[PDB]
Amino acid sequence: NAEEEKERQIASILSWEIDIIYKILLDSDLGSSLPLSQADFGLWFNHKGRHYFSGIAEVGHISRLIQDFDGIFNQTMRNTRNLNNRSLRVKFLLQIRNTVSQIITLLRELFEEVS
Amino acid sequence: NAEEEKERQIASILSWEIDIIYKILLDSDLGSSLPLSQADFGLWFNHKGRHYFSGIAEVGHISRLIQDFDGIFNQTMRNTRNLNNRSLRVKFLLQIRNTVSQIITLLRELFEEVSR
Repeated sequence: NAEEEKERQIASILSWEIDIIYKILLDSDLGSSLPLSQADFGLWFNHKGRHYFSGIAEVGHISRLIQDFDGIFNQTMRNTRNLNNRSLRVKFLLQIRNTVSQIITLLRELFEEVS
Repeated sequence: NAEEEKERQIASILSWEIDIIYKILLDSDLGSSLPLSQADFGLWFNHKGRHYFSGIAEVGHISRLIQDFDGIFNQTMRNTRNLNNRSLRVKFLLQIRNTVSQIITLLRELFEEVSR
């Protein structure tokens, strides 16, 4: 059920993003949020996705985007005072949304390849 | 392909929500955003979903939540100055997120009911 799994994983990563967005909105912190590599999607991608798509370019590509955003996520964890600044808050919020948009596109391409 | 369609619709309504959230974040307005009834999910639900699930309780339930949130959406469209007030901005953002959460739950129930 590859296409069903694709849509499930897209829904998963969007829901992860939404929960982080609302923690920032309400509390100006990340709280008990997890980095993308430890989110349900990241766990799926590293345990099952990597091996179902083994030997395909876009796999490494998604991994690179996750690692880069983990860096940004962890910078914010260590200095959440950034979220009190309008410009830096917007910056973080755009970077999570745009990371997730790019990963979704690559995920669609990966599932296309196997079909 | 029922289960595939279910997950597709859940991904669709979450994506519609995110685009509205970021229009409010960046611009404190709704811009060219559409009400839920005219979003891709709302068009699917009204043109196909309602009738694929005709005679099931959760259909009317989802329609009720869409109609209520359309009301809130249009109140905001008519007075976006509300989005400049921190508490009223948070109120709207919670109401769209919580409307979508409840619809997703009901959609899961609908697809379960049709699988049985």
